[PDB]
Amino acid sequence: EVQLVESGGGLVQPGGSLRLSCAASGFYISYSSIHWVRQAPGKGLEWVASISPYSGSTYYADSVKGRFTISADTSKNTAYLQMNSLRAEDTAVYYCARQGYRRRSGRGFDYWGQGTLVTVSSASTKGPSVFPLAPSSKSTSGGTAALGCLVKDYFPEPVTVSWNSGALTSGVHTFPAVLQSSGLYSLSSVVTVPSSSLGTQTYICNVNHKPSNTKVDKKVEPKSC
Amino acid sequence: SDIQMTQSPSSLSASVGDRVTITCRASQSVSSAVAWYQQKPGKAPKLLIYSASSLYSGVPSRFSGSRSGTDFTLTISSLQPEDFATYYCQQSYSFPNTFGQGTKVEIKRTVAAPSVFIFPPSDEQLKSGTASVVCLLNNFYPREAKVQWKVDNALQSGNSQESVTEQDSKDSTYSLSSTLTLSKADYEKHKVYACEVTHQGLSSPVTKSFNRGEC
RNA sequence: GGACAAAGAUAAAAACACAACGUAUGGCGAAACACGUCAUACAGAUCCGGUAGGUAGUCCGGACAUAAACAGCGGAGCGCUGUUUAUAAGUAACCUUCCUCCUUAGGUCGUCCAUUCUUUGUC
Ligand SMILES: Nc1ccc2cc3ccc(N)cc3nc2c1
Ligand SMILES: [Mg+2]
Ligand SMILES: [Mg+2]
Ligand SMILES: [Mg+2]
Repeated sequence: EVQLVESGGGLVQPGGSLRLSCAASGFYISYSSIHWVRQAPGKGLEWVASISPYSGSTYYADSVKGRFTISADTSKNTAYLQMNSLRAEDTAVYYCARQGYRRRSGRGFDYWGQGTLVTVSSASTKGPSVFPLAPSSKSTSGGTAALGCLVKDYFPEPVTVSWNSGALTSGVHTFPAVLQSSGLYSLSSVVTVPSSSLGTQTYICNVNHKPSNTKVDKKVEPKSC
Repeated sequence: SDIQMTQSPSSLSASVGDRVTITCRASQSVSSAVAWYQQKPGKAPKLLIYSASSLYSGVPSRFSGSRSGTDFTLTISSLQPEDFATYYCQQSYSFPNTFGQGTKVEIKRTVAAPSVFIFPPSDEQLKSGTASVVCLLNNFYPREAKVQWKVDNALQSGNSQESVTEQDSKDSTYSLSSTLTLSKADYEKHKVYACEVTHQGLSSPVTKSFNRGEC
């Protein structure tokens, strides 16, 4: 019944402003404290800001002091986080959380949102360049060889990878994307197949990057000799 | 002065049915205004314990919290498969609120050697003007492994990026990919590229290598 | 016997009025702060002298304690130390003696109790 939905995230350039919203359902925000907590990708939770009930008192963390403003609009039952002069270090998933009733849940945060992603980067949306990783030309070790695709130099997240148009789903590991010095992401998706099938069976990886409207089907095959 | 919450251990390996304890130490008094949470990858945190001893409504009994001075512990009496996640502690005694650095709870498993493969740069990429060489370490445990790239038996540093997968649901092992990104010209100036993996399961370093311009 | 006098013992003893802000802690209110409310505590009625013998929670004077303002010291804010001021209105009002052309005032003298018994000196 109780729910919090954040929205308004996205990609903003460094030094630019963004405004996050936290729409509540199943409760009135006026009777609770509202908190914003961010989590940088691959990092832990970081408390960002809080607004108290019936006073409007605002508390902020040092990392955001002076650049972030937490507000509440009771008539729209919505909390807000205004971020100005944003920098790359602010890139994170931002959750809004309700603080619980002190008698029932103390000062713990009893309900959270799904989060919203904020990416601060000067990179422009690029379509991924998918390359082929050939199965070992020499006999594989264990009787099963590995063939994969490299989804490189794409911004922003995410991409989706299927194999053989989704027919091949067992043994596929899609690795987490790594940000390279270029500011563009790169990842690889690999699958293990029986080595008897490498000459007989054709393997295709299907990479989709919706933000750039990029669909690519790349065939990975053993190389000459 | 802001309050610091120091959580130990950063990572713990355990098995189903284990009793697990995670501690948090506060730089100053925080009274009992401490809470614990469970975040599963890609999901929002869920409240586990409030007021540092109280079980939140609907949370399983196995979870408990204890306070000794400024040290707080979260204990699971018997682990269950759904209980493997990252756990966080938070102080709410004085603003600004601070969170612990986190503790990841992972399945304990047999030492497993990585199966190592090496993928040379594709021709399309060399036509694009960059070269990437990918080493794959597959289905190994524990997650502690090292990769040493060697161009012409020369150790390379700072040109390699690594990525590791979350523990598999069925094999409970981690896979790692190491990518070496060199200029197409530099990739064309060296005849031997190798990937050297040193892991507990590997009694000796296991190296898989290719040469520039060979099949 | 009675009177005057001194020296003792004993007892007595001040009218009217005495206010209103607020602060702190904790609990509660859908409630970390603010706010509202309730409970408790604080908000000089300490000590001494004098006030023609005495009686002071309120006098007059001083000391001390506590609060505010100002100055100084240590690592704008914070903590202390020192000085000044304040700690009701009010010893205001009424009555009353004296003085001064602050005279449609200012100051000042009063407003209460001082009983009973003992010794001695001289008539
Ligand atoms: N209203 C008054 C006026 C004068 C006063 C003089 C006094 C002298 C001594 C004492 N012990 C109590 C007194 N009380 C007084 C009360
Ligand atoms: Mg006196
Ligand atoms: Mg009296
Ligand atoms: Mg007076």
